[PDB]
Amino acid sequence: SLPACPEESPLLVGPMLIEFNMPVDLELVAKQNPNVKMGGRYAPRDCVSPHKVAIIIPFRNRQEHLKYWLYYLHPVLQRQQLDYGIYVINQAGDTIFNRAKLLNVGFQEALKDYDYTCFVFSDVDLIPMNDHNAYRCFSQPRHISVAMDKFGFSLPYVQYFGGVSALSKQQFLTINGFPNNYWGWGGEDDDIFNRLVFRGMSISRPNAVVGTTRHIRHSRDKKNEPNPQRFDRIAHTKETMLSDGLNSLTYQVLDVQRYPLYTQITVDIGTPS
Ligand SMILES: CC(=O)N[C@H]1[C@H](OC[C@H]2O[C@@H](O[C@H]3[C@H](O)[C@@H](O)[C@H](O)O[C@@H]3CO)[C@H](O)[C@@H](O[C@@H]3O[C@H](CO)[C@@H](O)[C@H](O[C@@H]4O[C@H](CO)[C@H](O)[C@H](O)[C@H]4O)[C@H]3NC(C)=O)[C@H]2O)O[C@H](CO)[C@@H](O)[C@@H]1O
Ligand SMILES: NCCCCCCOP(=O)(O)OP(=O)(O)OC[C@H]1O[C@@H](n2ccc(=O)[nH]c2=O)[C@H](O)[C@@H]1O
Ligand SMILES: [Mn+2]
Repeated sequence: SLPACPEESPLLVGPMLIEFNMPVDLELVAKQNPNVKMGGRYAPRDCVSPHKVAIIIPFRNRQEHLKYWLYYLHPVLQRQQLDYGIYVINQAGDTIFNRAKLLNVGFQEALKDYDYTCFVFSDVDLIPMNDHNAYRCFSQPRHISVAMDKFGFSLPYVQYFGGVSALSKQQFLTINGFPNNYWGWGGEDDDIFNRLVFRGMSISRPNAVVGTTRHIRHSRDKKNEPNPQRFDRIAHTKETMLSDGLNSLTYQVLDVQRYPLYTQITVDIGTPS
C-alpha cells in the first residue's frame, strides 16, 4: 500500500562541507542516525524505494577511515531515499591485499541477506561532497567518484573507473564480476572497465561538480604493493574474464558481525595461486 518514492528525492540539499580533523564516535553517530537498523540497514518508512542497494567496502586495518565514511554517508544515503545496507568486507590475515576479490565476496555474501539489485563499490576513504551524486544504479554502469580532490577535481584519465562505482545485479553478472587475481595495488578497476566495454556497455557519470569527492589523505598500507603484473593483466581481460570472476571464486567467511551501522564480514580469501 505505500507509494513509490519520487524519482528524484526531494530531501537532498546539494553541496556539503566535508572535514576530517575531528574525532568521531560511532555510538553517537548511531544516536544521530536512529532509523538505521542493526547491521547498517535502512529503508524509508514513507515510500518504497526502487533502489535496493548493497554498498560494499573493501577493508583491512582502516577503522579510522571507516568512522568518517559512516558518519558522512549514512545521512546522505537516507536523504537519497535508498533501501540500502552497508558491508565492510574485511580481509583476514596479513598477506597481500586483494581489493577486487573482496568486492566479489561482498556481492555474493550480501545477496544472502536480501534481494539487492544494485551494488555500490566504494573505497573506505572516499566521501561525496554533493548528495545529488546518486549512490544507486543506472541503465549503464555508473562511475560515482568522478571529481576527486586528489586528482584536481577531474578524471585522471577518461577511462578511469576507480574509487566508487555502482553496477546493477545484471550488469555485474554480465561481466562475471571482478577479477580475483589482482593482488596488491593497481589495475583491477581498469580490468573492470575493460570488462564492461567488452560486454557492450558504457560508463554513466554525474557532472564534475555534482561528482566532487573527498579522499582522506593517507600513506601506504603495508601488504598492498603495486602489482608489477597489472599492465599485462589489463591487456588480456577479454580472454581472462571468461573464466576469472564469480565463476571462479572461492573464499572462507570466518566471521559475520552485525554492528549498528554496518555488517562486517571477515573473510579468508587466500593467497595467490
Ligand atoms: C593499471 C593501473 O596501474 N591502474 C591504476 C592507475 O594507474 C595510473 C598510474 O599511477 C601512477 O601512480 C600514481 C597514482 O596513480 C596516484 O594515485 C598517485 O597520486 O600518484 C602516483 C605516483 O605519481 C603509477 O606510477 C603508474 O605506473 C607506471 O605506469 C607506466 C606507464 O603506464 C609504467 O610504464 C611504469 O612502469 C615503469 O616504467 C618506468 C618509467 O619509464 C620504469 O621502466 C620502471 O622501471 C617501470 O616499472 C609504472 N611505474 C611504476 C613505478 O610502477 C600508473 O600505475 O591509477 C588509478 C588512480 O591512482 C588507479 O586506481 C588504477 O588502478
Ligand atoms: N602520496 C601518498 C601515496 C599513498 C598511496 C597508497 C595508494 O592509495 P590509494 O590509491 O588511495 O589506494 P588505497 O586507499 O590504498 O586502496 C584502495 C582501497 O582499498 C582498501 N584497502 C587498501 C589497503 C589496505 O590495507 N586496506 C584497505 O582497506 C581501502 O578501501 C582503500 O580505500
Ligand atoms: Mn586511498
